Amino acid sequence: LGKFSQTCYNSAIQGSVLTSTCERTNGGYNTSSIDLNSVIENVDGSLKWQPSNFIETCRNTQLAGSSELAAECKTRAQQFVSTKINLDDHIANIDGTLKYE
Repeated sequence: LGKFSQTCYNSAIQGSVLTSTCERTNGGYNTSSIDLNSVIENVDGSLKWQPSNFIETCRNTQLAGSSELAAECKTRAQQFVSTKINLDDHIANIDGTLKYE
């Protein structure tokens, strides 16, 4: 499931939009963008795979490592702490286009 990093490169993240170049099934490269906001939520300090507009309570979203997304999110105590989530869990590349599964 996911692992789009196996056939995509030059991946970049801006705000909540994931943008990357992925290989097409019949050869060639395709470039597309998708909003991770509809699938990531903040649970008492940690980002989880569930919709809730996490960026509304999180800031400084950036690309960490090859497939890890690191950001800072508010805990129930109103303090920003370090949080991370594995994009490889559900973000996959289908025919050169990114699609959550």
